Amino acid sequence: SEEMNDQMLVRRQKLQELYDLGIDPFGSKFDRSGLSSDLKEEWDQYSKEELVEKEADSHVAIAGRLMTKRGKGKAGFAHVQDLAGQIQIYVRKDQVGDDEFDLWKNADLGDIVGVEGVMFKTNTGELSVKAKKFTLLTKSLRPLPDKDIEQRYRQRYLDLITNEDSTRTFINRSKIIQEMRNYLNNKGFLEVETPMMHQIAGGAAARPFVTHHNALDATLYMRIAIELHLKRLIVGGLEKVYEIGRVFRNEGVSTRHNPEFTMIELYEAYADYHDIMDLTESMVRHIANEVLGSAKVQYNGETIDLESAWTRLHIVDAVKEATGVDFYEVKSDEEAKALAKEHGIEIKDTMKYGHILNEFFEQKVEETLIQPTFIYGHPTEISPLAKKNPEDPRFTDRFELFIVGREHANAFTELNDPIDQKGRFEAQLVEKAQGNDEAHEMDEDYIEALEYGMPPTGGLGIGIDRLVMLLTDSPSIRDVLLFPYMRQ
Amino acid sequence: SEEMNDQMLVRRQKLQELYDLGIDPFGSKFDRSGLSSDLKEEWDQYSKEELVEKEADSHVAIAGRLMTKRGKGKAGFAHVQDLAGQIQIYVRKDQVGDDEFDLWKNADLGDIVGVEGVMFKTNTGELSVKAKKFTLLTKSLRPLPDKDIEQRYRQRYLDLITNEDSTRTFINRSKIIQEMRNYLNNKGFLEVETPMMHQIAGGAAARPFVTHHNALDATLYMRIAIELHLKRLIVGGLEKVYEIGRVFRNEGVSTRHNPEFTMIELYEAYADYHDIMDLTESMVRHIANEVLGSAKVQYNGETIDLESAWTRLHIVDAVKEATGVDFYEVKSDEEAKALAKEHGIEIKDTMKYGHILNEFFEQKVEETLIQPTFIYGHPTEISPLAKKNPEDPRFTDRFELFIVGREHANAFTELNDPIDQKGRFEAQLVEKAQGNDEAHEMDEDYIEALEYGMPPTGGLGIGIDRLVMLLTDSPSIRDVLLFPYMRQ
Ligand SMILES: N[C@@H](CCCC[NH3+])C(=O)O
Ligand SMILES: N[C@@H](CCCC[NH3+])C(=O)O
Repeated sequence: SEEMNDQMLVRRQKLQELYDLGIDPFGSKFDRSGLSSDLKEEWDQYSKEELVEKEADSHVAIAGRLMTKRGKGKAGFAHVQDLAGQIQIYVRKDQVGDDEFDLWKNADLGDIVGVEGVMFKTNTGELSVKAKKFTLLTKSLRPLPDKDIEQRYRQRYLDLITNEDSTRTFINRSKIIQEMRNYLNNKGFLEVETPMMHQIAGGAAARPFVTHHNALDATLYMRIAIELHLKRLIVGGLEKVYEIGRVFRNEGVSTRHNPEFTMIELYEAYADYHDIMDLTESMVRHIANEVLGSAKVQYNGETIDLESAWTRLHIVDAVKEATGVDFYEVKSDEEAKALAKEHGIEIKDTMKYGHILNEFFEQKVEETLIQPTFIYGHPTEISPLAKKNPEDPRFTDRFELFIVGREHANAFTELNDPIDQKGRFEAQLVEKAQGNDEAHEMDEDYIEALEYGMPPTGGLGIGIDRLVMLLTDSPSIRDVLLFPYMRQ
Repeated sequence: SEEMNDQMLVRRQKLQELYDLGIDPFGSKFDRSGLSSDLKEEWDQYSKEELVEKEADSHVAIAGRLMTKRGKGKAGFAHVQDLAGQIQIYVRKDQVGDDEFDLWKNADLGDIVGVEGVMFKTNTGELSVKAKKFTLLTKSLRPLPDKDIEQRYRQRYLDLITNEDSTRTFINRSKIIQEMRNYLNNKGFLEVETPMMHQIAGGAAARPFVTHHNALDATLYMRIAIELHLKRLIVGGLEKVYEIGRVFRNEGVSTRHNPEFTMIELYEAYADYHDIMDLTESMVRHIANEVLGSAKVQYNGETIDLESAWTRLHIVDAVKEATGVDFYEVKSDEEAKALAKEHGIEIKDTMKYGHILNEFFEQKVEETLIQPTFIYGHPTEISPLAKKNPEDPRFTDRFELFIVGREHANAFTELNDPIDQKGRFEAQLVEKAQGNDEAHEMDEDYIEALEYGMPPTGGLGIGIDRLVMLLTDSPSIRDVLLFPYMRQ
């Protein structure tokens, strides 16, 4: 724009003027007595007349961004924004002196300023700081935008200045994650760090990001999951371990998806998937109560009840409820393919009984699960790391947590049998050769670890970003990431 | 080996025998009353005779790995290892019954077992569990190795079972990191997450790992630092932010280096590098006192004194002390190159005054800094993101922390001037074109962020793995990583 270029030229002139006046226009350190909220908590109780008597005791020092400005004469007003919010400042020439009032006149919207002064109230009752000393801490060379929908994601720093609701989401994200640590640390779980660069990327059904080590001439994959390294630590005897960190998945383009995202994975020796259900339900309920004050949370104008007991439903029973098809009584792959055609379930011809049952669930059931629901009993074909159910080997002791129509957690009784696990890994190569590009690879070192003996173990994975979305009432993953991935 | 293959065949026979006996040889969930240390804390005070009277009150349930075994008759002993340590078990046929004693006979070293029983002591005074119920929880198909130096790194799970000192290092690593969070959270710092996949990898002098997004046909770089995204949050008004996470550097091969490692980066608005010195010194001293009980720590048989005041030394004065060369009085690049030849300092012909001063420091001084030393005043040529010193523009307001002869932290008064920062970025392209492959790229979005106005800011980066090495008395980075990078 022509107007935008003229504003930036004026700001460059004003920068040079500050150099001519003999100050550092990008500032030195600045001591502060408090934030705007501390000033309001301590002084807003008192009236205009009471504050005049307390001027000897109300000396403060604040700093922040100039958001409003008025007064072309010898007295002027402005709103200064810091982390907590805004506070009005009052700058008189007869208070700050001639040299500092030239800096006040130079100052424009967006500049960082420091103010030392005393508290007072205007005739309208607005708590303000009467400046005794004014400091221009940083000259901004570019003005803020006033009144592009993608700018808040591409330039998050502008969103954090202009939108207070955005800042609250990220503060609550930090509290949610820290409350998860505190909960698990109090129960005896050890936080660990495992490699993000894997020789073989396993632990999930997803396409990896590939990279190259130059000095070694070696191919490395960014991790798609934290699973396989954490189960090695269970073989090593650590018993209770977890890890909160980034995973990377090279999947298709979507507003619902991000190439990198934060996961917690957790493993407890001598537990099963029912113990993990209890832990997941208790932990999420606890985090909601501590951060929000209630486990009944609003999501898109609807009350999601995490306080009351969460529903537990077998995937076969969920599909039967929705479609009338009872997959217990389906006896072959051909019968499943026939039923898939009848009920309009999009499938691939390579799919079997278990794959098709899952498509019934994903296409007809999944989205209806608004209240927190543990869907369990996932078929063996889609569950390569989960132990089989003893009473019915078609299904595994696995669950997925569904809230607001989407997956929030994945968990199972772990497969500690290295013979079966070798067999699962072999069957995933059959799928990979015939057109399933996001299938499990052959990790020989992992099988070797299981052969030394892994105890019976319960494992859990929670998508942290989706949990944060739920508890902050955010419609998209781009609202809970500070710098979400944007095209170009 | 032939013997190793025979052992594994015997274990497969024993696995099949357990299936024939009608148990699950890979186990179900197992409730425990405590760890071996809880049993010792509660019961080891009492004598053999006192424990017999308390058998009604001393029912316990434990589980762990079978590490020793003796007794071929109807009574046998074994040591069971859990997270805390080992406890002896005593299994009699007349206590557990015939069916469970067959499982005891089947059990071999490395198997996971569950024992429910009562406390007692042997004639030698060893606290033990007299088994009332024995459970074989997992059959191990491969025996542990007895009495290859790289096996502890390649197979960490074996090291954690056999070496108790290794387990303590990783528990203390977790405490060190959590104590850092607690310290910073109490001072008002916000923990955040920023992208690990960058469009342009900046924030340090290092070669990046390159990768490709398939669905978008876009090139992405794994982050070499956390710096540039965190300073955007300071522009956004968050004031106090930090991030503990992985960075990735595609550098040469070494035992001292790992391709991925953990960093904390921290940024405080309205602070300078002297405030960051105070913070770094206070924080590290605090973490040492809380985790170890003292800030005087042993490293390779030598007392490193973090309790007393840390030394502060200008890089020019450090070089003058070591070599006699005063770089304040060196007036040109040719004089610096001449002095470099005289004192045997390996340099490149493209290097200037500042580059050469640093080589003097790295080759003659660095390794001698055993006690904690803030080296400051780094020259502008090697400090592209640091603000210049006002009194002497040759040097920046930067420091590096040196302990036990190596770098532990990097910090500076941040360059919030977008005109100068553009100029630094332009001068790094001059170095990149003439043979400096680990130089800074041209981030236009970052410059645009600074133009909206960044306040005066102090920034800090600490290598977490090196800090953990110091405080755990570990000689190599591979000793403080659970799964360090190994060739092949
Ligand atoms: N690796 C799983 C999470 C853990 C599942 C239970 N072991 C995932 O990415 O979905
Ligand atoms: N990006 C720096 C750490 C922060 C330096 C101070 N801003 C590094 O990797 O060394």
